Amino acid sequence: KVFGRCELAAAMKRHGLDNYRGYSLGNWVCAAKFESNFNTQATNRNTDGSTDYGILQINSRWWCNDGRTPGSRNLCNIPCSALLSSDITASVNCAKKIVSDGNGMNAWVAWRNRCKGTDVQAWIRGCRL
Ligand code: NA
Repeated sequence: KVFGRCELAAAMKRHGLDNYRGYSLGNWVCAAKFESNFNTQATNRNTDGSTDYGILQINSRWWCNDGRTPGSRNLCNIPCSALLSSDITASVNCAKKIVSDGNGMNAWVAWRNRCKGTDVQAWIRGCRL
């Protein structure tokens, strides 16, 4: 599924992502925009042989099982395929553990380089929430 900006804002809020670990809804929408372009089925292979999955490009090295990432953990206890669902619940649950891991949203390199310190409220601007 390819979410609309305000539609994804609403979905993230309904799953309690807004202000989770102190990150405003804008931060999550901006991260999604530049990780997946709001596409739930986005997959990207890393040079290390891990793969990133879904709206928030969660990596098979630590967080999900894809059966082809040697030496890897599955700390969200889910197949990486569940992160490609049109229902964002599995992605949200697992992003909650990632952003709790110690480095906050710096875990998403695209968030650090493209959203951190920017006017992230523009991402939820005009959205009925
Ligand atoms: Na894994």
